[PDB]
Amino acid sequence: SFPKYKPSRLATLPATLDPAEYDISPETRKAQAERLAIRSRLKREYLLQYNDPNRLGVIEDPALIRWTYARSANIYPNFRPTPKTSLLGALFGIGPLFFWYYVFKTDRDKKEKLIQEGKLDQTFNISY
Amino acid sequence: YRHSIFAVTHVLIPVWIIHYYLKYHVTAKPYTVVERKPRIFPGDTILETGEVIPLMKEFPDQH
Amino acid sequence: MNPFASLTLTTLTILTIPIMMSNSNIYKTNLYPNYVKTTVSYAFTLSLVPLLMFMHTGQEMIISNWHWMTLQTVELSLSFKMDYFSVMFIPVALFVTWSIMEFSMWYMHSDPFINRFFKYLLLFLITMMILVTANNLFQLFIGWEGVGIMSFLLIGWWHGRTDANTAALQAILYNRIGDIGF
Amino acid sequence: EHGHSKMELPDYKQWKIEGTPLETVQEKLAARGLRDPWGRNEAWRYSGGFANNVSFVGALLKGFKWGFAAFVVAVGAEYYLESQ
Amino acid sequence: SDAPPLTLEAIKDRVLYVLKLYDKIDPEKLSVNSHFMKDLGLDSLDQVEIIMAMEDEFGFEIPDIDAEKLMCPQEIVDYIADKKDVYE
Amino acid sequence: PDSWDKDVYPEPPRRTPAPAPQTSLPNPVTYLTKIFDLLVDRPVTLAREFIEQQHAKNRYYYYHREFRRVPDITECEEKDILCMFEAEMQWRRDYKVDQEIVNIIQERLKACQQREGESYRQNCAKELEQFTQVSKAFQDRYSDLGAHYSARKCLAKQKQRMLAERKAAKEAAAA
Amino acid sequence: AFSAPAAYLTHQQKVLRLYKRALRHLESWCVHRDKYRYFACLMRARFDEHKNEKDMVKATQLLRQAEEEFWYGQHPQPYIFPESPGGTSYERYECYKVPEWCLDDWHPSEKAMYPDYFAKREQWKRLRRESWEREVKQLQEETPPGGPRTEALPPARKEGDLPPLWWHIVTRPRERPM
Amino acid sequence: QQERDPWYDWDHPDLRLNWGEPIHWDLDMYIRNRVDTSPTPVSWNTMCKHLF
Amino acid sequence: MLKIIIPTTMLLPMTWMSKHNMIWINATVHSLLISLISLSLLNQLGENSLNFSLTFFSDSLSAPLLVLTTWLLPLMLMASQSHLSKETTTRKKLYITMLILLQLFLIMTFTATELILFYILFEATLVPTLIIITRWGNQTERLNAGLYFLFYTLAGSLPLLVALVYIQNTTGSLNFLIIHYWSHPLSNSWSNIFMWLACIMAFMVKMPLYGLHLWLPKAHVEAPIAGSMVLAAVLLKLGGYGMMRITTILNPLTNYMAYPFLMLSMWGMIMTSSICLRQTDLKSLIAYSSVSHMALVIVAIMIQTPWSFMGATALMIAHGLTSSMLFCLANTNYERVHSRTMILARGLQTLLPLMATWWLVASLTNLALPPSINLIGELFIITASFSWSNITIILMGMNMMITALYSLYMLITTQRGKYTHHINNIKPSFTRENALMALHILPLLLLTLNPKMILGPLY
Amino acid sequence: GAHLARRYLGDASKEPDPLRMPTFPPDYGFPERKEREMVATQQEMNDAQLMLQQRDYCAHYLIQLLKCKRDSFPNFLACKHEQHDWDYCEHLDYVKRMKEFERERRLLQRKKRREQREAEMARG
Amino acid sequence: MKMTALIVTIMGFMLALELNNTTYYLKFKYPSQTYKFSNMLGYYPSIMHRLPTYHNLSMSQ
Ligand SMILES: CCCCCCCCCCCCCCCCCC(=O)OC[C@H](COP(=O)([O-])OCC(O)COP(=O)([O-])OC[C@@H](COC(=O)CCCCCCCCCCCCCCCCC)OC(=O)CCCCCCCCCCCCCCCCC)OC(=O)CCCCCCCCCCCCCCCCC
Ligand SMILES: CCCCCCCCCCCCCCCCC[C@@H](O)O[C@H](CO[C@H](O)CCCCCCCCCCCCCCC)COP(=O)(O)OCC[N+](C)(C)C
Ligand SMILES: CCCCCCCC/C=C\CCCCCCCC(=O)O[C@H](COC(=O)CCCCCCC/C=C/CCCCCCCC)COP(=O)(O)OCCN
Ligand SMILES: CCCCCCCCCCCC(=O)SCCNC(=O)CCNC(=O)[C@H](O)C(C)(C)COP(=O)(O)O
Repeated sequence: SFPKYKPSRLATLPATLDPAEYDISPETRKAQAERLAIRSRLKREYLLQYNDPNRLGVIEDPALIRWTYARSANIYPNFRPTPKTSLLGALFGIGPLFFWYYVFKTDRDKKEKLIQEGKLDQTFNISY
Repeated sequence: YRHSIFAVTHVLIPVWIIHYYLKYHVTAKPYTVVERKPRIFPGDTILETGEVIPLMKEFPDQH
Repeated sequence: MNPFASLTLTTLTILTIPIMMSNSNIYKTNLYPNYVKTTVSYAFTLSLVPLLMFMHTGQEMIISNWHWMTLQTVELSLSFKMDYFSVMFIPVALFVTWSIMEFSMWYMHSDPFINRFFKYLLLFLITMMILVTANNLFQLFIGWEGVGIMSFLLIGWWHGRTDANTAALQAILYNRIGDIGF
Repeated sequence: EHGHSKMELPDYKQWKIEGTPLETVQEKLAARGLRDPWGRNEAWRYSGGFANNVSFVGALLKGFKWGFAAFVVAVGAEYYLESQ
Repeated sequence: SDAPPLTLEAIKDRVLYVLKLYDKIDPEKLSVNSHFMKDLGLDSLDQVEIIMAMEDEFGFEIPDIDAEKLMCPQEIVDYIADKKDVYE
Repeated sequence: PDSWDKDVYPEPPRRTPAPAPQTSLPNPVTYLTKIFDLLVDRPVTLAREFIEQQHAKNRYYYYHREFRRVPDITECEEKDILCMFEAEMQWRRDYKVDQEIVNIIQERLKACQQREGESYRQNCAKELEQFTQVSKAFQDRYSDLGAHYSARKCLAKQKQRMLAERKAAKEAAAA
Repeated sequence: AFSAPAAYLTHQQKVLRLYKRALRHLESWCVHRDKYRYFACLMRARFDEHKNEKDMVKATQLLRQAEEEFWYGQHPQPYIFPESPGGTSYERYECYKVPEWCLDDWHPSEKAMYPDYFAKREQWKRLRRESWEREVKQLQEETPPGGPRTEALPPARKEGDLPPLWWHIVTRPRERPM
Repeated sequence: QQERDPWYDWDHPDLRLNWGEPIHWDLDMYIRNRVDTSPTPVSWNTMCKHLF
Repeated sequence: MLKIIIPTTMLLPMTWMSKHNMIWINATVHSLLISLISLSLLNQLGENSLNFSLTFFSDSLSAPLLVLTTWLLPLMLMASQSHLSKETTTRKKLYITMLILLQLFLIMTFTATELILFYILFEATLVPTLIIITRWGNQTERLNAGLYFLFYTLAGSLPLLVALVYIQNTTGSLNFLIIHYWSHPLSNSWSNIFMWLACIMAFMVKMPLYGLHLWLPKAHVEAPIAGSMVLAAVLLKLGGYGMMRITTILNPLTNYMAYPFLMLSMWGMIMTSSICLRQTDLKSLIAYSSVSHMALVIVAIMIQTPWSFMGATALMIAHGLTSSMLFCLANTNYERVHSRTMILARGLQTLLPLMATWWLVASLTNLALPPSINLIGELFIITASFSWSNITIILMGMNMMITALYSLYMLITTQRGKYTHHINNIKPSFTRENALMALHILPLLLLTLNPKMILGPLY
Repeated sequence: GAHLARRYLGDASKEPDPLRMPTFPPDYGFPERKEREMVATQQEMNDAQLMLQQRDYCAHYLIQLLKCKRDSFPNFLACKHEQHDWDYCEHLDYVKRMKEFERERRLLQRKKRREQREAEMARG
Repeated sequence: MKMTALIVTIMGFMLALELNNTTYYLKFKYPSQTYKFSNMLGYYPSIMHRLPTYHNLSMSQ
C-alpha cells in the first residue's frame, strides 16, 4: 500500500482515482452516450453556423446570454429575506464600517490627547 | 564615415546643448549645481589662497 | 566648466534619441536593432569619463536643473544625484545592456517584432537610469514604476500565451504590494 | 541562404549495442530472461564523438596546462628582470 | 531557429530509420504501408512504444487519442506532415 | 554670478587642492578635459557671445512690483467688508512671502548637506538651527488653519496662544 | 486532437494510457538512457504478466492499484515537450496567427502588391461558395434523424463533392505563421 | 478550466469551452489566469502542514 | 464671462440652420473654437478670484472644470457621429441641442457667484441628461435607469434648497464672497447637525457616496456614449465642486460629522475595487472604477487640508479625462461586436494594434502611473490622509493594489490571448476613433508638464 | 568561537557581556594607566572628511593612503606600503581590543575566585 | 575562519558531485518528503496562489 491522496476544494480528486468511473453499468453507458449526443448536436449546430460563407458578424451564444443575465439581472427577483441572508448582509455591510470607525476614532483620540499634553514632538511638521 | 556622422549628430550636438543649458541657465540660479567640496589632505596647497596645510605630528614609523 | 555634469546628463540624454526616432523611417527597416546597440555602446563609452573623474578626485554632484511644481514650503524639481553609486552603476548597466542587445540581434533574429523588442529594452534602460540617478523620492518612484511596467510588458511578450500574462500580472501584484510600503 | 544541401541519413546497420553500457544493460536483462527491443536505437549516443567523456575536475581544469606554462614563463621572465 | 525545412521524403526516411532500428522488426520485411498489428505481428504495447520512438525522434508529442489509431508507417508520416504543415 | 545675491545664499570660499603628480605616467583626465574643452566649451562660448551681443543690441527692462502697507485684520470693524477684504489680501501676500522664506532656508540646508559631504552632521549645525527656528515660527503662524484659512482664523489662533502664554507666565510668577 | 472522441474509454485504452504515462514518468525519473532502458524493460515485463488475464472484475482491480501506485510516484516535475500543453513554448506563436478573412479588409493599395495571391484567393472563395451549398444538403441527407450521436463528419462521396465543413480546417493560419 | 482536456478541439481553445454548453456560475474565477483546482502530487493538507 | 456663454448659446441657431449634412462639421469646429476661447480663464491669481461681475466669477478651481467641460463637447460629437448615422436630421439636431444645453448649464453652474443660482443650474443639468439617457439609449432598462438617476439626485437636492433659503434668512446673503468673509462657527446642535446633513448629502449623492452609488452603474451602462462621457467626466465633479464650495460654513461641525462618510468612502473604495474584479460587463467595470475614484475624492474633501484640496482637484480632472477615454474605447468595441461583454471579443491586439496601444495607455493612466496627474492627485490625497491618521495607509495601499489588478485584468481580457474564431466583422479602426483617443490622451500628458494649472485655489 | 559555547552552555557570570564591557575601572589592574595617543587633530581629519566610523586612532595612515590614491591616480597599484601600514595599525587596534577582552575576563574570574574564597572563609 | 567560505564551497561541490554521480547506478527509489518539499518550491506557490485569491475573488462576487 501507499499513502492515500486526500482531495480538497482547491486540489480536486484526480480523474483516474475516482471510485465512480470504475463502476460501469449499462445505465452509466447510456448516460455517457446521451451526453456525447447532446455535445455533438451542439457542435454540429455551431459548425453549421460557423462554416457558412454567407455569415457575417458574431454567432450569438444563448449560454453566454444566460450566464450574464443570471449573474446580473436575475439576482433580486430570486432574492428572499432569510436568516442566513440577513445575518450575512448585516455582518459584511456594517461590521467593517464600525470596526474601522472604532480604530480611527481611538487613534485620533490618542493623537489629540498627546498634542494637548504637548508630548508629540511635531517639529518640522509644516505640510498637512 | 557612418561613425563620423553618428558621433556628431548623436554625441556632439547633444553635449553642446546640455553644456550650454547647464552653464548659462541652470547655473544662473543659486544652489542648482552643488559640488562635493573636494578633500583637503595635509601638505596640499590651495590655488585660490596659495597657503599650505601644515604636516602631521611625525608619528613613530616602523614596519 | 567641469564636464562632470554635462557628461553625466548627456549619457542619459543620448540614451533617449532612438526612442525619439522610433516614429521615423529607420524604425521600419532592419537597421534599427544595430542603431540601438550602437547608441547604447556610445552611451557606455561616454559615461566611462565621469567614472574616471570620480576615481581620480572623488567628485560628487547634485544637478537640480528643472523646477517642477512647488507646493507651499515643499519644492519639487527635476534633480539628479551623481554620487559614487550612480557613476559606478551606470557604466556597468550600460555594458551589460550592450552585451544583451548584441546577443539579442542573434537570439531574436526570427521575431517579427524585433524593433519593438529593442525599443522595449531601451525604454527599460531609460527607466532604470531614472531610478538610479534620482535625487528625490518622486523621481525614484517614477523609475520604480517605469521598470515595473516595462517588466510587465516584456514578460508577457508572447501575449497569446496564457501563462505569460499570468506571470506578468503576478509580477505587477507583488510589486504593488511593495509599492504600498514605498 | 538556407541549409539546402540534401543531407543523407547514415546506415542503420552501423549502430551496434556492442561497446556501450547498453551491452551491460542487455547482460543484466538476460540474467532475468528479458531483452531490450530498442537497444540499437540509442547506440548513436555512444558511437561517434560522444564516445569519449570528461570528468568534472577535468572540465574545471579546461585550460590549466596552457595557463600554467604561461605562468611559469612570466614568473621566470620577472625573476630574471628584477634581478638586475 | 535556423531549422532546415524538412519535407515528406525526410519524414518518411526518419520514420523508416527508427522502425529499422526496432530489432523486433525484420528490416527487409517492413514497408511504408506495412501494417503493425497483422503484417508485423506486433502487440499494442509495441505500437505505443513505436509512438514513443516517433515522439522522441521528432521532438513533439502525439496525443493518445490520435496515436492509438496509427497502425501504418505511411499514415504516421501523413499525420506528422499534417501537424507540421509539410508542402511536398 | 551677479544674477543672485551672495548674502541670501552664502557659500564658503571653496578651497581646492593643487595637482601633485607623483608619477611621470600621464593621466587620462587632463587630456580628456582638454579635448572636451576644445571640442565643446569653445563653440558653446562663441554661440553665447553671439547671443549676448544680439541681446545687447535690444535692451529693455522690467520692474519688481511694490505694494503699500494696508491696515490688517485687527484694525477692521466687525462687518466693514472693504477693510476686511484689503486685510485678507495683505495677509495672503504675507503668507506667500513666508512660504518663500521657508523655501530659501530649506535650499540653504540642502546645499549645506550636499556641499559638506561626509561631515554634514557637524558642519551644517548652523543651517539646521536656522531652519528649526524658522519652521517653529511658521508652524506657530499657520499650522492648523486648514483649508478655508483666513486672516481671522490666524488672528484667533494667535489670540488663543497668547492667552495661554499670559496665563502660564502669570502662574509661574505667582507660583 | 484531430479525431473525434468516443463516448467512453475501454479497458484496454485505459491500460495503454497508463502504460504511456508510467513510461514517460519513469523516463523523467531516469535521466540517463541506459538506466531508463533497463527500468523500461522491467516495467514492460511487469505489465505483460497480467496480459492474458480474463476476469473482468480482477482486470478492474488491476490497473486501479496501478493508477494509485503511479500517483504516489509520479515525479512532481515531469518532462514536457516544449509545444505540449505544459511546455515552455505551448502557445508562443498563437499571437502571430491571424484569421484569413482579415485579408478581405485590406486596402486596394495593399492588394495591389501580391495580385497573384488574391487571384488564387478569389478562386478559393468561389470553390467554397459552391461547395458549401452542396455540403449543406449532403450533411442534411446523411445525418441520422433526431440529431448526430458522434461529432464525426462524413467524407465526400460524389465526384465534384468536397468534405463537409472543410473551409476552417483547411485554412488554418499555420503552425509558425511568423 | 485548467484541468479540462487540453487536447480536445474546443470552439474556444484558450478558454477551453464549447459553444452551446452551459457556463459555470464562477467561470471568470476559473479562466486559467486565476485560481485553478487541478490535483497536485501532494495532498493539500500535507502541503499546508509542511509549509506552516 | 459672457465671451464664453454667448458663443455657446449661438451654437444652437447655427446647429438648427446648418445644412442636413454639415451639422457635425459646424458643431465640431465651433465647439473647438469655444474651447480655445475658454482656455483664457486659466490665467488666475494668488489673490481672491477673477470676479467678472455680480453674477459670474472664476477661480483656479472653476477654471480647469470649465476648460474640461468645453473640451468634452467636440469629443462627444465625434463619438456620437457613428451610431446616429441612420437618424433623421431633426433628431440629430435635437441630440446636438441637448448636448449644447448641457454644456451651457455646466458653464453657468461652475461660475455661479450665488448659491441659489448654483442650485438652479445644478438641477437644470438634470433634464438634458435624463432626455439623452431615456431617448437615445439602446436597451429597455434605460427608462428604469433614468428614473433612478433622477430620483436619487432629487432625494438629496430638495432638502439642500430648504437649507439654502434658511441660511439666507439668517446670514442675509448667499453670495460666495460674503459667505466666506462673514463665516461664523457652527455650534454643535441638533439643528446645526441637520443643517450640515442637508447641505452635504445633496453633493454626496452625486459623487456618488458608496451607500448611494446604485444609480451610477445603471445610468452609465444604459446611456449612449456621449451620455456616459458627460456623466463620468463632468457630472460627477459637480458634487465635489459643491462640497468644496460649501464646507466653509460647516466648520467646526465637519470634524464630528465627517466620520460616517469617511468610513463609508474608505471601505467603499475597497468594496468597489473588489467588485471590479468580478465583472462580466465593461461599462459596469468602468462605472465602478469611477465610484472608487470619487470615493477617494470624497475622503480628500472631508479631511479638509490644503494638500487634500489640491489632490482632489487634480484627481477630478484626471479621472474625468481617463474615464471618458475608457468609455470611448469600450464603445468602439461595442459598435463592432454589439454585445458589450468582456469575455466574448478576445485577442483584439492582434487585429487592432493601434487600438491596443490606446487601451494600454488608458489602463496605465487609470492605474495611476507616475508622473501622471492621476498619480499626483492620488499621492497628495494619500499624504494628507496619512497626516490625518497613519492607519489609512493600509486601506489606500489595498485600493492601489486592487486598482492595478482590475485595470490590467480589463486590458488582458480584451486585448491579449487568442481571438474569437467566429467573430469576423471586426473592421480596421477608423481615423475618427483614433483621433478621438488621441484627443483624449494628449491633454493628460500635456497637463503632467504643468500640474499647477489643475491644483486648485490652494496651490 | 569557543567563548560563545562557554558562555551559553556554561554559566553567565564567568565571561563578560560585550555590550557592557568594561565593567571595571581602568587602573584597577595597574596604576600608571598610560593614555592612548592621537596623531590627526580635528581640523585636517575633518578636511579629509573620511567617515564617522573611519575616524579612529588609525586615521593618519588612512590619510596617507588617500593621499597616495589621489596623487598617483593612473597607477592604482603604486602606493602599497601605506595600505600595509593602515592594515597593520588596524591589526594593532584589534589586538588591543582582544587584550582588553581577555583582561576583563581574567579580572572577572579573579573577582569570582575572591568572592568564593571569602564565602568559604566565612563558612569555616 | 578565514577559509570557512572556501571549505564550505568545496564541501558543497564534492557532496553534490557525489550525490549526482549515483544517478548512473541501475537502482531506482521513490522520492522522500524533503525532495518533494524542495521541488514544489516549499509548496508556497501552490497554497498561496490558490487559497487567498479564491477567498478574495469569491467574496468579490
Ligand atoms: C560544525 C561542523 C561543520 C561541518 C558540518 C558537517 C559536515 C557535512 C555533513 C553532511 C550533512 C548533510 C549533508 C547531506 C545533505 C542531504 C543530501 C541527500 O542525501 O539528499 C538525498 C535525500 C533524499 O533524496 P531523494 O528523495 O531520494 O531524491 C531522489 C533523487 O536523488 C533526486 O535527485 P535529483 O537528481 O533530482 O537532484 C539531487 C539533489 C536533490 O536532493 C535533495 O532533495 C536536497 C534536499 C536535502 C539536502 C539539503 C540539506 C540542507 C539543509 C538545510 C536545512 C535548513 C533548515 C530547514 C528547517 C525545516 C523545518 C521543518 O541533491 C543535490 O543537488 C545536493 C543536495 C545538497 C547537498 C550539498 C549542500 C548541503 C550541505 C550543507 C548542509 C549543512 C552544512 C552547513 C555548512 C556550514 C557548516 C555549519 O535527502 C534527504 O534524505 C534529506 C537529508 C537531510 C534533510 C534535513 C531536513 C529534514 C527535516 C525533517 C523534519 C525535522 C523536524 C522539524 C520540526 C519542525 C516543526 C515545527
Ligand atoms: C444608506 C447608505 C448611507 C447613507 C448616508 C449615511 C450617513 C448619515 C449618518 C448621519 C451621522 C450620524 C447622525 C448624528 C451624529 C451625532 C453624534 C451621535 O451619534 O453621537 C452621540 C449621540 O447619542 C445618540 O446617538 C443620540 C441619537 C440616537 C438616535 C439616532 C439614530 C441612531 C441610528 C439611526 C441610523 C439611520 C440613518 C438613516 C436614516 C434613514 C453623542 O452623544 P451626545 O453627547 O448626547 O450628542 C451630541 C450631539 N448634541 C451635542 C447635538 C446633543
Ligand atoms: C440621498 C437621499 C438622502 C436624503 C437627504 C437626507 C439628509 C437631510 C436631512 C433631512 C432633512 C432636514 C432638512 C433641514 C433643512 C435645514 C434647515 C435647518 O437645519 O434648520 C433647523 C431645522 O432643523 C429641523 O427642523 C430638522 C427636522 C427634520 C424633519 C425631517 C426629518 C427627515 C428624516 C430625517 C432622518 C434621516 C437623518 C439622516 C439622513 C441621512 C441621509 C440618509 C433649525 O430649525 P429652527 O426651528 O428654525 O431653529 C430654531 C431652533 N433652534
Ligand atoms: C514511476 C511510476 C510508477 C507506475 C507504476 C505502474 C504500475 C505497473 C503495474 C501495472 C499492472 C498491470 O499490468 S494492470 C493489468 C490489467 N489487466 C489486463 O491487462 C488484462 C488484459 N489486458 C489487455 O487486454 C491489454 O489491452 C493488453 C493485452 C495488455 C494489451 O492489449 P493489445 O493487444 O490491444 O495491445
